[PDB]
Amino acid sequence: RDHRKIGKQLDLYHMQEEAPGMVFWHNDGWTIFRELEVFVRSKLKEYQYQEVKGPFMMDRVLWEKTGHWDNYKDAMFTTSSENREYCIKPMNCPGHVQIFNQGLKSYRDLPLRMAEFGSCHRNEPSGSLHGLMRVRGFTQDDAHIFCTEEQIRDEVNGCIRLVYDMYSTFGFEKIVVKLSTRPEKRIGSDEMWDRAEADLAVALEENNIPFEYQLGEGAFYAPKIEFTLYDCLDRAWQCGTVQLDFSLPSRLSASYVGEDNERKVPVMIHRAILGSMERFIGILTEEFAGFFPTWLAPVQVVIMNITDSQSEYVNELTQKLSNAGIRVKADLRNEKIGFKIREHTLRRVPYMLVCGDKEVESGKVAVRTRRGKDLGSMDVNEVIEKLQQEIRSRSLKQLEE
Amino acid sequence: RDHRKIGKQLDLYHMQEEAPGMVFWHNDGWTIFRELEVFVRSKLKEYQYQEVKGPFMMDRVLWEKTGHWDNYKDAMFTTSSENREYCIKPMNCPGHVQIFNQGLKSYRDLPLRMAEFGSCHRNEPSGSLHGLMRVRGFTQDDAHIFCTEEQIRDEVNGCIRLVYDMYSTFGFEKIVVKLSTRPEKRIGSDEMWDRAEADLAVALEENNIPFEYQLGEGAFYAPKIEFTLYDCLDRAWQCGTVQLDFSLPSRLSASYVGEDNERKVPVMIHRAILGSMERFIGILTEEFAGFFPTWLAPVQVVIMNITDSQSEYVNELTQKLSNAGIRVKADLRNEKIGFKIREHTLRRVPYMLVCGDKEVESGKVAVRTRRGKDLGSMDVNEVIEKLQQEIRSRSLKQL
Ligand SMILES: [Zn+2]
Ligand SMILES: [Zn+2]
Repeated sequence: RDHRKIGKQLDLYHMQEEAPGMVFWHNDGWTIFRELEVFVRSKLKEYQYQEVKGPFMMDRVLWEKTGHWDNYKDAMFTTSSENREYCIKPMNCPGHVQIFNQGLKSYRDLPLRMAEFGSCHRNEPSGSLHGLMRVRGFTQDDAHIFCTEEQIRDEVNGCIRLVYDMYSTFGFEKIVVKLSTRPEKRIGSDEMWDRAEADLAVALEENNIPFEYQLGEGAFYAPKIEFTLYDCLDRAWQCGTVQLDFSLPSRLSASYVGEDNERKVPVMIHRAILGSMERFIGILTEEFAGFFPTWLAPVQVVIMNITDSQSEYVNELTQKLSNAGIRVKADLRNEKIGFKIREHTLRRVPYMLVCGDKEVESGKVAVRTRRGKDLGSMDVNEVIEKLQQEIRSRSLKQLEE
Repeated sequence: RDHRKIGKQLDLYHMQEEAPGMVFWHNDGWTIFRELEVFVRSKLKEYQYQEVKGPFMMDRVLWEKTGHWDNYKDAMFTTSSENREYCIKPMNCPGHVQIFNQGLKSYRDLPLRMAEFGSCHRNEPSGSLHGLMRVRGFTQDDAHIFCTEEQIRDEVNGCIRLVYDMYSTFGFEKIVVKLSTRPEKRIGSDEMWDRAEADLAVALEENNIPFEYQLGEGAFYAPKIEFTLYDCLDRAWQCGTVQLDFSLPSRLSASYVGEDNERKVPVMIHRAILGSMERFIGILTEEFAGFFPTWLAPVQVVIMNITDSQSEYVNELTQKLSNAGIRVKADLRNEKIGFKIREHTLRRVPYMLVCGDKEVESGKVAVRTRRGKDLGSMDVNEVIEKLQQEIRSRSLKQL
């Protein structure tokens, strides 16, 4: 039930000591990564988010300006070029503020929702690294919302709604919500922190979401609402987060022209719904015990013959399924049908199609699932249509399940 | 027709001195980036490529083994962690070999085509930086093909076929091909370079490709076929490259079990079709002067109302076009309709849909293009199908 064990079994990824905390995504694991990206992008379109891409490294002087250098130095990778030192970004907020600062912004541009699948690199202590859940290089489903003070309630509510919307796709039953308050090392006045912490609490209360306080776990610039998911050992892992920030836009000279034609500093909301793709995939691997939902499965269908007599038929079906958009593979090895079924069941392939002379002649397929069920024979076109519905709807359950 | 000027006008990207040679991709520019990713992925499924993702940095000992540290040192970004050096990867080849080395490989696994949109970082001299053409951080449509010696001809032929297949989508008329031979500083024996250079020369001639030699411009590990495209002032930019490598797999302990059950070292072919996304987007921007083809346009359709009376009707169409897979925006601002049209025309939006009272009553829409062509009232579903066909076929011209 360990995601590291399942990851090796399904050939999802590997790690080596030439790059501690750095993930080598194999073809099958990268497929899950990219499917989550498509799923997130469908939500970004629905909730009207921009998607951008910031540079990997920026000058150290900018990270000093944000207060990151003083409160985050130990976790930052640095490099140099031409007598100038750069920081590999551990966060995407300063890059998004730089994009916001291009061109004059007015209140008609707010709220401005700017998302990124941003690569973050943090020099986490090597003793704390754990599989995919704690790594040194990860990709956040990050976004930053620039808005007025009057828009805070609506935008924070939208982030909370998005969290439960996207978590419901995976059928999570245990979602623990925490409000992380000010840490010992922080910027911003006590009055600002009181307003920011109260705003997040009111938003949670308004949505009728029970939560507990997590004292001192907030960011150095803003408090956090934390959505916690649990692994196989029931250990708590922070995945969802929404942050209410009154300080960083001022530090980076972000401003917009208000209704009064007076210059105003926008409020910034930081949020990551999945958290990081690496940690969320690890949580998904242990939650499903490798039985990924069909829309997430690296290989959705395996088609396989009894002898050569059905080998040509299998190849035609694999091409037909592939043209229909289904991740399908052919297993034409000289092995017993039970041998093939057991191997691909270990690979957690959702559906295995068995082809004898009976099916070759009838144009049908014998259907078997990774759960050991025998679904019998039904027509190829019916199988295609049901699989497409299961994939497009991102259904959690298989056929007749 | 300078891409830096067009990129500023169209809000595609920006660059700052706090991050020299590093691109801030804005929403509209990142849309073009992602569309090229979709285009490349569609082709790579056709040619049966894996897609992987290597990590950002690896131990400097790795780059010593490949010879990169001796032949590529000054152009590499380096960092530190717990008394160890790490190299920000300037290439994706060592990472792909590491994935190849996971698990036993046999001849039945070859040719193994392993692709990645690999982020590369190179410390290019700051005086050589130029817009999107030459940057310090870029993404290559990279891949490495592990194959046998007998499979070299077919695999290199497939790489060349891929280059002209994907380039024909953009209608490039001038594609200049060069064969770069052994540099001064290189690894591998002379005999291997003789064979590798001859193999690439034979492939170019067999493919009816006229080419010129570029002596000493090959990689320190392999010769390379270079596909050259030209910017607005006809400056030569290397985008496509095919590299034949007989040395790196051995240095990185790559091997497979042959048909004879003997350990054998695979041949590696390095290839990038577009080159880098940053440089190719720059080429496209100057080639089209900001008039991106509809499948590439950041915003394909803008629907505007003349007054408030049609504001609802515009919203329903915007949802209906968006549900059809079209990047569409509604312009309901309190501005004159002529003001709205001019703004989106200057943004090179391919199609602009104007909705008056007669459009609402008839369920139609008035269509005009960024080139000033007026297409009159057209049925809404006729708009969508024609738009879908234009995006589907990746057509160069508006129908
Ligand atoms: Zn942030
Ligand atoms: Zn390479």
